Order: sequence, then C-alpha cells, then structure tokens
Amino acid sequence: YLMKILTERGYSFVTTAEREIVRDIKEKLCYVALDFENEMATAASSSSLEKSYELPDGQVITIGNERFRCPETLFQPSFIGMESAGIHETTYNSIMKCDIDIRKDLYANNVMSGGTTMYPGIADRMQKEITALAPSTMKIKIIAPPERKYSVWIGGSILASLSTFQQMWITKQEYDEAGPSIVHRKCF
Amino acid sequence: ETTALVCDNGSGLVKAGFAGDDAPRAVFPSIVGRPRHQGVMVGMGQKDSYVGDEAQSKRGILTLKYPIEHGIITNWDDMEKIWHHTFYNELRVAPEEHPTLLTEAPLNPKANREKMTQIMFETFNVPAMYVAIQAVLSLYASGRTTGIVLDSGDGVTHNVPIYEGYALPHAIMRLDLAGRDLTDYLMKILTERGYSFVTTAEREIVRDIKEKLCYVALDFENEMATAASSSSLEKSYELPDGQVITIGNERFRCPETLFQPSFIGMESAGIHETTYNSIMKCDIDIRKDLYANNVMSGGTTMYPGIADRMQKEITALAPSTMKIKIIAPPERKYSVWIGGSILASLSTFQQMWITKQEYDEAGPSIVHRKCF
Amino acid sequence: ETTALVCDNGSGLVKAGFAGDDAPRAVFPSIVGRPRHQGVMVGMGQKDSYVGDEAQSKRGILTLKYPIEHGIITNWDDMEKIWHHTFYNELRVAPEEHPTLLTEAPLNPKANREKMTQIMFETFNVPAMYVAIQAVLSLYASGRTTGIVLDSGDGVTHNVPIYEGYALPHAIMRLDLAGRDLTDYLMKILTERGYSFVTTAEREIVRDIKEKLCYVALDFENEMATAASSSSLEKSYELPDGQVITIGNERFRCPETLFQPSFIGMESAGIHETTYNSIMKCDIDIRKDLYANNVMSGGTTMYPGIADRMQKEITALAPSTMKIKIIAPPERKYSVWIGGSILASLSTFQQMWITKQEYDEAGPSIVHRKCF
Amino acid sequence: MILLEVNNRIIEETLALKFENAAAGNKPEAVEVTFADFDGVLYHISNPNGDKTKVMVSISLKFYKELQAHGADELLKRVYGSYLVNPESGYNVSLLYDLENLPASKDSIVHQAGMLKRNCFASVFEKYFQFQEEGKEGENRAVIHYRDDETMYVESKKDRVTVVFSTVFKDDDDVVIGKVFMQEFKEGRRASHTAPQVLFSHREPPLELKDTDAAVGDNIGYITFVLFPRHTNASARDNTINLIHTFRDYLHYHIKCSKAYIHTRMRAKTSDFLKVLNRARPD
Amino acid sequence: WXAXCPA
Amino acid sequence: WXAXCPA
Ligand SMILES: Nc1ncnc2c1ncn2[C@@H]1O[C@H](COP(=O)(O)OP(=O)(O)O)[C@@H](O)[C@H]1O
Ligand SMILES: Nc1ncnc2c1ncn2[C@@H]1O[C@H](COP(=O)(O)OP(=O)(O)O)[C@@H](O)[C@H]1O
Ligand SMILES: [Mg+2]
Ligand SMILES: [Mg+2]
Repeated sequence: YLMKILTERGYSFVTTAEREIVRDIKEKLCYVALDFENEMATAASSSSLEKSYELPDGQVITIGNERFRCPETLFQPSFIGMESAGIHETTYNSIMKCDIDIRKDLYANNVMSGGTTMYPGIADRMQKEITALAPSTMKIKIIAPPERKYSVWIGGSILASLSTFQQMWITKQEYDEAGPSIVHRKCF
Repeated sequence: ETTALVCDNGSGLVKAGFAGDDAPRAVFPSIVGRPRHQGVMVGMGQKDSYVGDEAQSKRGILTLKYPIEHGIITNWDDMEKIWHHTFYNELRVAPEEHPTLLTEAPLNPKANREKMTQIMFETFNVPAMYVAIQAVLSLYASGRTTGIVLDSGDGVTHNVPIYEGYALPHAIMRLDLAGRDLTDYLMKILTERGYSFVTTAEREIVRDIKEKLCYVALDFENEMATAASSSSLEKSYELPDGQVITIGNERFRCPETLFQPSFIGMESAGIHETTYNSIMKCDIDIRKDLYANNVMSGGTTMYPGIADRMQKEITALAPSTMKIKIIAPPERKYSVWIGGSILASLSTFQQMWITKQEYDEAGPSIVHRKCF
Repeated sequence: ETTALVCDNGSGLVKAGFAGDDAPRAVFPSIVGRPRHQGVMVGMGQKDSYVGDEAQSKRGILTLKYPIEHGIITNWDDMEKIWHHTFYNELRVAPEEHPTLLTEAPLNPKANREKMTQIMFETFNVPAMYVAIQAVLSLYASGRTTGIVLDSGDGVTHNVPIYEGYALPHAIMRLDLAGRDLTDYLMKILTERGYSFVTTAEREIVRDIKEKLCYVALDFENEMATAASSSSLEKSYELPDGQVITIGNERFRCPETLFQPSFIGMESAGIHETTYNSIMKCDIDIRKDLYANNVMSGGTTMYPGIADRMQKEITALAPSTMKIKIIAPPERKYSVWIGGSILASLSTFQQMWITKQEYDEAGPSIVHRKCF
Repeated sequence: MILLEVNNRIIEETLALKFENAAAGNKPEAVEVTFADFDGVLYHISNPNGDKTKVMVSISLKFYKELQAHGADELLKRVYGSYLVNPESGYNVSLLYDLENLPASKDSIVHQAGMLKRNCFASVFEKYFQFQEEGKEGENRAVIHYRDDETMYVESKKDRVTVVFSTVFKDDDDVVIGKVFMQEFKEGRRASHTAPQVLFSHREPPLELKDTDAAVGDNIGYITFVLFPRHTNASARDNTINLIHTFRDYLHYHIKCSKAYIHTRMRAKTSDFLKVLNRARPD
Repeated sequence: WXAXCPA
Repeated sequence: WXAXCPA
C-alpha cells in the first residue's frame, strides 16, 4: 500500500530492491495518528509535517500524509479492499467470546509483540479505541515493552532453559517408531 | 453549447473529435520539433516551432521530441502548444463554445492532473471539463459492463478489473513497458543484423517498419528453428532512399519482449502473468466472469496472432476445466475515443462536469475527489 | 604450445604481442596503400601493395585507405593482408604454433564476427581462438571488478556498465563519433584559418598535429575570450617542408566536438550526457558504485584536462551530495592489450577457447553464443 | 543580470575611486552622498565632522528595532572588527574607515562592506539555524516585516526549519502576472535534485500564521520553503540566505523582463501582419 | 518519473 | 554500414 501511495505522490517503485528501500523508509519515517481527520486537516496546512529522506542515489523524497496513512490500514482494512475488521475490533471480539469473569483480567493485561507494532503512538490509539468500545467503568492498560522485537526468541530461550521442559522434547527413536503425526498431538 | 469535444492525449498519438461522431476528425502524432541547423535564406522567418503532420513531413532537419513520456508529461510548453494547435488549426473551434473531455492512464501523479486542470481552466477558460480513464471508456465502447481491460498503449500498459456496476481499485497493475521500448529493442536488433538507426527520423522509420512487418509467434522455439531454415520467412522493405532491408527473425522477436520482459533487462513479468495475478487478487466468484470477458485495447495489441497466444497462455496457466474467450474488435485503436464520446452523449453525465465557478471557489483539489 | 598471441584490430593502430609481456611487441597503424602513379624505372618490380610503417614512410605516392571504418570492416582483402603481415613479417610466428585472441567493439554485426572466425579457422588454421570486448579487458588491466568504461577509440566510442561478477547488456551505448571525425573537423577549421589539407598524407600530418598540439578547455567561453587576446596561446608547428603553421583557437576547439556533437551536425549528445544516461538506466543501488569508479581507455582520451572537465560536468549534472572520482591511468593506450594478455594468462580461461573440431562440427554460429 | 546581485556596486565604485588615489599625500576628497537600494532602505555616506580623514557609512533599516532587541553581538566581531561605532544617524548601525591607519587589504574589505544589508539581515536567520543546530530549546518564533507592507515569518523547531513569505502587489496590472508567475513556482522541480519543497497558497493562510499578526488579507498569496540541514549547513548557508533575501527583487525584475519579452514578440508579429497587409498594393 | 524511471 | 552511414 505504501508503494501504491508513493506512486500517487509521484515516486515509482516496482522491483524488489525498491521494495527493500520502501521497507526501510517505512521503518524510519512512519507513525500512527491519534485522529485521522485532524491529521488530514493539519496536512492541508502542509508546512510542519513533511519530511525528507535520502535515497542511495542521492535523490531526496518528501513524504507527507503517507507517514500516517499506511499504518491506518491496520485499523481500516477497507483501504486495501479486505472485508474484515481492524486489530481493535478483532481483539474486542476475541475477548468478548471468552468467559465473563476472565474478561476483567484480559482487559487488565494486554501484551503485544512483533515488528509491526513499533510505530510510536500505536499503544495510545489502541487504548483509546478499546476504552471507547469497552464500557467506561473500568481501567484498560496497555503494556509496550521496548524490546518486543525479540520477545519470542527470549521466551523460547527461557522455556528451553526450564528444567521441566528437558523431557518434553521429541527424540529420533520415538519419532521413527511413531511417525510424523506425533507432533500433532504434542501440545496441539 | 450543443456538443462536447473529447481529446485523448495518447503517449504517442492524439485523438480528437466531436461528441456523437463515430470516427475522429483529427489524428496526428504528438511531435513538437524545432530546427537544428542555423538557416541562411532570407525569404522565410517561418515558425521557429513545428507540430503535427508538418513535423512528420520535414522531420529530416528537426530534433523531434515527444512531450509525453510513458504516460507522464515532461514538458508543459510542448503540451500547451499541441493543445493550441489541435484546438485552433485543426478543429477551428473556440474552447468557450464547447467543453472538453480529457483522459489519462491510471496510477498517475496528482501533480499532473492538478496542473492540467489549472491550465485548462485558466488559459483556455473552458466552460467545463472532466477527467476519466481510458479503460472505462473502452468498456463503454465495447458495450459491456464486466471484463478485464488490456490497455497496452504506446507509453503505458495497464489492467483494471471491473464488475457489474463497480470497479476494483485495489487490483490495478501498471506496466511501463510499451511501444517505445519495443521500438528501442527493434533498433538494437536491427543493429545486430547490420542496419544502423540512431536519430529520431530513423526512429519514425523503424516505427513504421514495425507497424507494417511485425507479428507474434505462437511458439518461440519452433519459429526460431524454422528461421534456421530461412527460405520462406524473410521479407523486404523499401526505404525512402530506395535501399532495401531484409528482415527475418526480428519480425517475431521484438513482440515477444511483451511476454519476456527479461530481454530488455526489466525484472518484471509479462502481460499474461500480470493479468493472471490481477484476476487472482479478485474475489473467487467474479473470477469466472472476468475469465469469460477479456477486453483489450490500444495500438500495441494489433499484432496478428496476439489474441491466440494470450488465450493459449491463459488457458495453460488457468485450470483446464472452464472456457476462456478472447474478444478482439477490429477497431480497438479508437475504442477510447468512442467510449468518451458515448459517455459525453449520456444524459446523466451532463451534470457531472466541473465548471469554472465551483473550481474557483473550491480549488484544484476538487478533481482528485471527482471519481478518484 | 606455451603462450598465446593477443591482437587488437584497432580501426586505427593495431596492437599485438605475446601473452605475458607487459608491453606490445608490434605497434603499427592499419594502412594498406597502393601506388597511384604509373612507374617508369625498370630495376624495380616492388610490392604492388604496401602495409605498415613502410606505407607511412612512402605515403607521398600512395592512396592510403583504412581497411576498418568506425569499427566495422569494409575491405576483407586489406584486413587479411595486414593479418598476414603482422603474423609473418613482424611477429615471425606461425599461426599453428600458438592460438590467437581477437577483440571487437560492442553492438557489432554478427556477419563480421562470423566472417572473421571463418577466415581465421580456414586460412591460417589456428589451433584455437576467442572473441572478447575491449572494455572488459580494460577492467582486467585496471584490476577492478566494478565501474563504467569510456572506450573512446579512433573509430568508436562506447560505454558498458558493470557490477561485481556481472554486466548490464541492456545499458550499452555506442557512439560513432571518434578520432576520425575530429581529424576531419580539424582539417575543415584549418581551412578557415588559411591552411589547406585534402589528401591522405596531409591527413596523417594533421593527425600528428592534433596528437601533439591539442588540449581540452575547462570553460569554452572563457577560452574564446582569452583567444580574443591572442598573445599567449598561439603555438607554432614545423611541417616536413619547413613551413611553419600557427595554431590558436583550433587547439581547444576540435576536442570540444566530443562534448558538443552539434558542431559536426550530428543529432546526438556528448560523452558526459551518454554516460549519465547509461548510469541512470542502471539500478539505483549500483549507481553509487558506478559513480565511485569510472575507468576510461582509448587513444582519444589522452588530451590533458579531459578528466577534470568530465568530472566537473558529471558533478554538475549529478546531485551535489556525494563524491565523484575520475581515474586516469597514464597507460590507457595499451590497456586493452594488457587486459587481453592477463585474461589469456588465466588458468581458468585455458578451456574456454574455441578449437577447430568443435567449430567444424557445430559451425560459425558457435561464436555467437560464446559469451554473447 | 539573472540572479540579482547582493553587492551594491555603488559603494564598491566610490571606494575604488577613493582608494586608488589614497596614496597621494594629504588628499581629503570630502564626500557626502545619499543612496537607496531595495527593501526601501536609505544609505548615507558623510564625514563625521570637518575632519575628512574618516569616512562613515550608515543604514536606515526599517525593522531595526527587532535587530536591536535580538542582539547582534556576533556581527560586531566576526565580519566587522574594530571599525564599527555606535549609531549616529537614526539609531541604526553605522561604520567608518580609519584612513590614518594603513589599510592593508583592498578588495576583501570593500566586498565585506558591499553586503552590509544582507550582513545585518543574516543576524536573525543564522542565529535561528544555530539555535536548532545547537540543540538549545527551540527559540520562540519571530515575525520580521520589512519596509514593504508584506510580512515574513520563520519557525525554528527540531529536525527542520521553516520560512513563509507573504506577497503584496500594488498596481492592478501586475497582480495577475505575479499570480501566474508564482503559480508555477510551487511545481517546477524537474531540474532540481537537492532542493526544498515549494508550495503556494492565497485563499487559505497557513495554520502557523493564525496566531501571529503577520500579513493577513484577501489579495495576498503565501509561499513557504521547507528547510533541512542538507541545504542549511555551514557550507550552503550563505547561498540560501542570498537567494531568499533577493527573492522579492528577483521576482520583480523577472516580471519586467517577461514584459519586455512579450513586447518584443508582439513587435515581431507586427511585421508579419504588415507583410500580410501588403498584398493589397499593386505591383 | 521523479524517482525511478525517467519521466 | 549497409544502411545508414557508409561502412
Ligand atoms: N498498425 C499497427 N500495428 C501495430 N502497432 C501499431 C500500429 N499502429 C500503431 N501502432 C502502435 O500503437 C501506437 C499508437 O497507438 P495508440 O493507441 O494511439 O498509442 P496511445 O495509447 O498513446 O493512444 C504506436 O506507438 C505504434 O507503435
Ligand atoms: N598521443 C596521442 N594523443 C592524443 N590522441 C592520440 C594520441 N595517439 C593516438 N591518439 C589518438 O587515438 C587514436 C588511436 O588510438 P587507438 O586506441 O589505437 O584507436 P583504437 O581504439 O581503434 O585502437 C588516434 O586516431 C589518435 O587520434
Ligand atoms: Mg493511450
Ligand atoms: Mg580500438
């Protein structure tokens, strides 16, 4: 989507090398917007939001509304044409499908991880959206550790270090005697 | 105020005419040439700038330059000059008398649209105008509401899947490959044969040669093998100077670049692959309708046998359980203009125009929200 | 079978020598002259045809004709005669004893390559040979793997962008402008000064004059203004007859034709513009490497100050945010021969040769697929 | 001239004429002249008193009060050394040359004095750029309206700097021509690589100027140049300052040049019209 | 174009 | 050459 919009601005990128270039650009000069309409209006007064990036060839590209447009696709999948809902709606539906009592605990604890959730202000927007959707009688807290990129690897290392897990492994003897289907029953 | 004028700023040619006519009244290439020599004779202070068929006739002493490159304008002075020429010298109709219709390729920068609208509203003070897409006009000309467009023009090739009463903007693919790259590759290969062509005049000559003596090959390897037995495929062409050039494998080599972009070094896919990807990205149910209807238009798709090759490739790629049909009208060159004329003739469209009052009060950004 | 011979058919001065030596063992111009008068004396039945330094010495009674014109051979008899002369009289080495290496400019007709291979394999029955490109050998001589080559020879100027371990055949530009056109323009201007030169002997004289008293100008207008104050720039040359010729603005006028082809009337661009276009056509990432490395070779790029002018022009055209470096080795004249010798000395290349058995069984078309 | 110069050649010429005969004994050459340049500022050269051994140069800056409030201590020692003295004419910076002391340099001093107006103007822009460079808390934005009724505003925040221009045209004839001239300013970018973004706005003033009491009205356009360190470092600072300061007179001069160009074109076409007419007279 | 390709 | 230019 970022490539498609960069085309609408006037900059064209098709091949995979420019795909990596645009990936870096997004990694460096993208952020989420608390309010979409207010940000668009302030963009109408485009004198303090535009930023410049230096390409390998030396060409300079000026990026304005695209900084806060592409991340909004997460909350508005309709931009790409997908008939689905945003992350906030999906999390709300998932929590609602759970039992009533555990809903309080789930609201009180919301862990997020992955490389797509490092955009500044994402936690605040998610908190605001969830509180607006959820009843306004309790407290909703968002936890955003600054090392969520490698959280999965750290968890795997800690799990491996656990003494009790030294026996849950799958060895060659049992795999050969049983077959590949064993992993299916191993913790689902 | 009885009719409207539809102008198609084609990447290599310009089509214009009245709304209602079945054929264009003005068909000249987009050339803006200037003298390259000094000039000695005194009885002529003539036309420092040249445009149109005049430029084509006296191309031997001019540095021809195409104002539009791959669908995006590069020199605005040349485009304004060609607009003035077409409006006055050829059409002989004042801009105020009737409105104007403009068309452009998809996924174009907004700057071009804003500049074009501003120039049209300010310089010629046209009462009203509109901006549309060539593919939708192709649908209107074809008298169909569902299908996939193959608008392979001289500068840009693009596809836009459509369904009954709606479009799919998220499944639009634009390819820079077009006739100009084919002409460049043809020049390069003609060099390998032994014939050299560099300047723009020989560029036009090679363009004509390709227009007259080029065709697509159902099987590349079989055609190459038959060329190894080169006794029935070579053809001769007469140059203006009288020299005769014999062309063999080059007839079916350059068109294959469309299906094999790797020849020019572009890391992309062919038209068949791009259309397959575009149709796959669509919903499952509409895939059947899109397969059943495949409209193609543009001046780069007149090569005989192209439809058969496309059908064979699509059927090979697509599952072999349904029927794939290719529709190749014999008037696809002016399909865009016919569609524009029909759309203008529509009664409901008489109110969708953009007038000077609303444009001035709102601003150039209005066209952006006008049907995307 | 211990070494191989590398021969560079410059459409100007031919270079030959053994594989391993750091300097060529035979450097003579490509001249095939024949007597123009009748002949009266009886004690001489000498050599109806003349070639080499002999032709240069007695050029006053001969109609010198260059067998190779702008990189493409025109007379095969002359080329075979020069090949025989170089092989026997100068090198005194039989073709069978060692193989031969040949080089040619890019984008040349396949007919020339096939004819050359057939003649080499049939007439001299060389055990093996190969065909290469001067630019790649220039890279090998320079000991680098990435850069852009400016192979401005006497007959052809061309560029071939390269990257680590691979080339970019789709970004090759060949310009017919070369030293011969410069010499013709120099003759034309020397006529405007008051000195006339028409025949081929005076062509060689003017070639020497240009080789000795020509240089490039950093700024054309400033140099012209300083020429208006012509009291420190004029230089004198001594002709064979003793006449003295004073040369002023012509010293820095003819070289400027390279950057301003419009002087001769060619509708093309200068070397700087062509190199910029070639580099731009490449991928974005490799543009930095290509800018950082710019190898130049050929006998037409020895004019002092050419490197500085090229650097200034490229930096002005290119964005002013990086560093552009020009590398001008002081032995670029024989860079192609050195590269060919080094390539032949490579162990891995001992198997890439083309032998008589495979050539006879396959045919002349084999060389076409051999490294393009 | 295409890029309007910054060095007033009047001072250069008069100082050259004075100094070329300086080494000729007790030669006072009493001088008293009044000049004028762009931005509606008046110069004045006149000896302080009967003593003609000292020559003084002064300025009449319109927005002088802002400069005094800001403080230009940097300009008092970097470009101008000990030859600067308190204002006399109208509370505006005035310098003088001490002829009794040997003047060693001839061209450098004249060139330094030639750019007096821009030299004093830079005291604010260069200091704002230093503020954003040094990491100091973003200094409060300022508005600097010079003699022209229009206004200039600058904002110096972190990671970039900003500047906005307000345009006013007096005569009704040139309003539309200037509007056309500035319409294409915001778009011409196909020949510039390392250049800042450009935009034009006349109906809707930028949100930055709402609070500031800058040029506000109806027939007033706006131009903003986005600034980045790649073209505002210690190397490309003087060029940018010269370009922005000479922006107004540049627009004016090129408008007049276009007027002359169209005059020439119509004069050329009159000949063709006369040639067409001449078909009526007999052979 | 401005970045990528010429136009 | 054969067509265009001499060679
Ligand atoms: N008879 C033809 N056969 C094949 N190609 C043609 C023929 N006539 C034109 N062309 C090609 O189609 C191009 C012009 O067709 P056109 O549709 O007007 O381009 P555009 O998309 O800008 O309107 C030319 O560049 C030419 O290469
Ligand atoms: N010392 C020189 N200075 C300048 N130019 C020279 C000099 N020697 C040769 N040249 C030029 O370079 C040309 C020959 O160089 P060369 O590389 O042998 O041509 P080619 O590329 O066909 O081998 C001559 O035509 C001459 O104009
Ligand atoms: Mg078209
Ligand atoms: Mg050579």
